[PDB]
Amino acid sequence: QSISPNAYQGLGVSGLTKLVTDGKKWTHTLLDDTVEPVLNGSVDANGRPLFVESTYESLTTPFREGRILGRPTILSDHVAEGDVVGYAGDFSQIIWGQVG
Amino acid sequence: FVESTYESLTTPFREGRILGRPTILSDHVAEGDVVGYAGDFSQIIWGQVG
Repeated sequence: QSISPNAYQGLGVSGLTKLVTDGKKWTHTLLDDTVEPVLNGSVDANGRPLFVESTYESLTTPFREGRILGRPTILSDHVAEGDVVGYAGDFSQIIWGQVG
Repeated sequence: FVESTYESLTTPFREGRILGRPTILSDHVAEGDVVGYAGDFSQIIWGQVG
């Protein structure tokens, strides 16, 4: 899923549609630090930001590790590679373990 | 259907109302082109023997 023009249409609408069409849930989103410009730059038709309020003193609330539409946001400096900048999905489908 | 920074879940979800009418949610009511039903569910009755 492309997210550059507007991240709300990206995650909440077009991205979610691809999961629920297969009966799969959206449980978290995991984003690279390089996503910040497009998430500050996602604006309504008047040019106000979506994810931050008032006089723009605080970070956008996903970058405070706040939720988007109830799903927690997870941030990292090393998840991007190639054209991929993050993952949205059902992170309950992953298990790991360390021996000793 | 959602406000401010969009961090909360959308209001008919969480089983809120729309225009006063309660919203009921399910994972398995869609079939073919149909995605839901709006009406008065007072017109439906059921029973079970034993």
